Amino acid sequence: GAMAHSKYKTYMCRDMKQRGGCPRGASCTFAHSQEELEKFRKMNKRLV
Repeated sequence: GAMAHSKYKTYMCRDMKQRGGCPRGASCTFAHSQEELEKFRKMNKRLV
């Protein structure tokens, strides 16, 4: 039961494991590693 039906900010670039040289902001949404995925909280817990 995910928080939202869409997973745009919760994207992952597994290609980083082998391949490389790709835009993070494009689709990776500044989230190439699971650690960065935590930033997804910014969507829910926002103060602005």
